[PDB]
Amino acid sequence: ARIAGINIPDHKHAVIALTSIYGVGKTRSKAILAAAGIAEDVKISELSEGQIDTLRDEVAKFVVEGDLRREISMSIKRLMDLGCYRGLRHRRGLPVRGQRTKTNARTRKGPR
Amino acid sequence: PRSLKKGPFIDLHLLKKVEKAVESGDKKPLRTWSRRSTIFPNMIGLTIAVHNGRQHVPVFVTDEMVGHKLGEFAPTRTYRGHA
Amino acid sequence: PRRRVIGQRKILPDPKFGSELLAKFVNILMVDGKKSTAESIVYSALETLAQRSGKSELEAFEVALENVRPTVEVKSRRVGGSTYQVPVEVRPVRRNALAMRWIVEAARKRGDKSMALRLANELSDAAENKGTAVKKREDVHRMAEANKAFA
Amino acid sequence: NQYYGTGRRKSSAARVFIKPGNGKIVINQRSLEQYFGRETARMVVRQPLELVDMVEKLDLYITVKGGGISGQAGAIRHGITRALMEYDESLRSELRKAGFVTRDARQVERKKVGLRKARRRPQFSKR
Amino acid sequence: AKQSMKAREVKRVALADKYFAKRAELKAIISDVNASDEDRWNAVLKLQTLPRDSSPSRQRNRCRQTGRPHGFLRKFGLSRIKVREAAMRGEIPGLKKASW
Amino acid sequence: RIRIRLKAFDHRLIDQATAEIVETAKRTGAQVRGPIPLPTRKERFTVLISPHVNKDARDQYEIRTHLRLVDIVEPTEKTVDALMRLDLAAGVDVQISLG
RNA sequence: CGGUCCGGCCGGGAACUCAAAGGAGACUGCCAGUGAUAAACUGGAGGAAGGUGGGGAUGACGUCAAGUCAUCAUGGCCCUUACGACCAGGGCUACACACGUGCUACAAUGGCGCAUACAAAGAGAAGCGACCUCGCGAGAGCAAGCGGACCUCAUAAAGUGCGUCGUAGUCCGGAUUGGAGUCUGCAACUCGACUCCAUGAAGUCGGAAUCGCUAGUAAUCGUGGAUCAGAAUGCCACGGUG
Ligand SMILES: [Mg+2]
Ligand SMILES: [Mg+2]
Repeated sequence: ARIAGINIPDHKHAVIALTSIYGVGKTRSKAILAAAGIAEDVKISELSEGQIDTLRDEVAKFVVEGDLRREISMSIKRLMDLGCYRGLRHRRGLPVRGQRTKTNARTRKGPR
Repeated sequence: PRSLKKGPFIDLHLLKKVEKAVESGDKKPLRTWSRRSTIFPNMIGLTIAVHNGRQHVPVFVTDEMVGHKLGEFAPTRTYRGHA
Repeated sequence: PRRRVIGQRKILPDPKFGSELLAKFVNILMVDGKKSTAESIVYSALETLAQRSGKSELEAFEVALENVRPTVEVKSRRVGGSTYQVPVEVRPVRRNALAMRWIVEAARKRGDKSMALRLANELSDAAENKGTAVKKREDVHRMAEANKAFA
Repeated sequence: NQYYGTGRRKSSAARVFIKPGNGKIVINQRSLEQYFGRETARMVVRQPLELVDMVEKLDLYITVKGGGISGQAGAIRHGITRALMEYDESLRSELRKAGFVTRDARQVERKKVGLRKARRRPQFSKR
Repeated sequence: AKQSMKAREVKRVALADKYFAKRAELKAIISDVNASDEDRWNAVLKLQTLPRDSSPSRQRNRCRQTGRPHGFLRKFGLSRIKVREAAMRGEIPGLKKASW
Repeated sequence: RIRIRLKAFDHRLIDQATAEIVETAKRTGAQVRGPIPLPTRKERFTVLISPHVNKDARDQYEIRTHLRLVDIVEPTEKTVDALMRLDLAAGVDVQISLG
């Protein structure tokens, strides 16, 4: 099936399949299934087909792939435009939470 | 952080100075020496020269800074590249 | 040790059936103090091998070990930085120990659904001289016997 | 009846109260199977009554209390031996002729200052 | 054992042992939710212009005899270098070298 | 009903202190329960004996604390006075409980 | 042995485990070989332990103008209206880099979750802080007992029986990121930790080199202790497996 605009694999468990959405981790995937009435030990196949569209409607209760992408982009751009410490450490490629960019800025500076 | 019910930490004197500025209607910058003080919504529309030891750096406080510390806008180190 | 020359220590009699060979196999197959699961795996594999070969478990294990049993250790007694190794005959105890260590190492080398299945599959090959143990024995013996002029 | 022993091993300590009748081993209230998981251990605590033949002719009742399966599993044996000896004493031989009469003193050394695990030493920075 | 630092520490005790009741009651009031916002704000504003160096958790525990600012021990109130010479001379009722 | 907790560091003197009260009770009364030694408390401390820089010079010391109980269940008219009129030796500490 | 609310609750007791005080106790003491008719070494017998029974402090004359006048004292120079002294804000925590050490992972002995088990030793009154009401979670409110073989920290895990996943940047790996509160100390932008929702990096046993261990030790798992308002992968200890 294709839930939330992405063709989730059919031959995987429902939790893992719905975890592929950009905006859900390993907890919201269980929570949505618990709140909508879907088991955590079945594949996309061997499941109600109307439940697919019910889940497609349910995943709109919070942020989604495009919504999360645009939210992150607008937050970063707002920080850059405001120009605080957050923006200064964001549009330079360095950690902003006070990490030492001396010997362990190694996936902010990239490989050397 | 601080407890939700304790309240902000605006200074005795800073509040008096901003009250003077807001009913006098003066455009001159108000210099402040405090660095761990919070921000109040009544300062929107004023220029605050905050002191960090080097220069009284100006802040033209927007309507987008109330719930944080005014000192986040003024770093103290001087570095924009190794070379 | 230069002056302190010690003997050989004694191990538990492996009360599952009772065999020093089995006890040594268990205590060399186990790692990270997981002797319980190591024993479960090795005993399941040996019980499967018993039916798979038609003989008794202990006899089938002993003959499989003998069929892949090596004879020469290739040690490094060179006088210095220059490469000068030497093959020598192996004492029976270290021979059996090295053979079963090679068996348990091939068990880890070849992967399958479970380590019990890997052990069973590799023992089913060491029974008719196949797998990895016999290949390693041949590969060590060829280079240990090709160098005879060096004493 | 009650011939008693006090097995010890690692930081453990047993208390066997052998008597005459039929297996019925029972440890710390639970029965053997229930108490000891690692089936291995469920054999150390039956080894002595095997070198004799009272596996099914005597009773028992233990209550070990210290350590872990690690060695509680063993203290039973020692004891089951000390008390087996007090059943007839002619058994002293076979039981010593099997290692079941010695108390292993193997303890656990102390982290010494500078080392990091009793013996292991901080890696040395080459030159 | 700097003389300048040996007076600030005693001031931080001679002033912190006086504001105990007011600070305790203020902490209790601002910690109990059953209070009023204006009263809590006035209380915290009054507390903050109290002398800064009179706070309880604003003085580092200083050694008694030598005033070493590191390695202060609660049991003896002395640093390691002085407790060594004390226990070695034998003035500490029970301090013997040990061996577990 | 009445008991004394003796706290000391020396077993060669806490025993004398215990004797000096148990014999006093058995003299001006009876019905004693003897000295009950509680598990002694040992507190260990590792101390660096390096003045400026040596992260290897350590000394491992320990402080002992020996505790004993002397309870006289049945007191007479003289037991409490005899055990309180004592000229207690220095070093030892007494915690007396008269419930 | 008895009542028994099935709990040692007490009635009782000092055989035991435990609690602290005094001791017996392994000394080549023995039998045999070797060795110089020695010392000793090797076996075996008793023994709980055997050859030092097993671990720790105790560091011999001296070597390194070895290291600290920054614990401290200290003979000389020294500043005496400042090198003495005053508090607030920063910075000791930063950075194109290279290095000692360790934690964290490479995934089928491995992660996901549900019964279920066994430790020692510790710290506690400006304290340790049981319950309970709550919070997906940190902890909020109310709050018993206890200078403690009494109460707390503290349902320890690895183990075990099930299920489950199936070899994939992985339901591995948990870092960076936006925001949220919480502990905490007047105040966490520089600069705490905890939390859980969300992005889910790197990395897939790593050259030359190189270090640690000879037995309850390597190796793994968790707990405890001191510093201190909180802020341990560092330090010191403790036992389980083995
Ligand atoms: Mg002997
Ligand atoms: Mg502090």
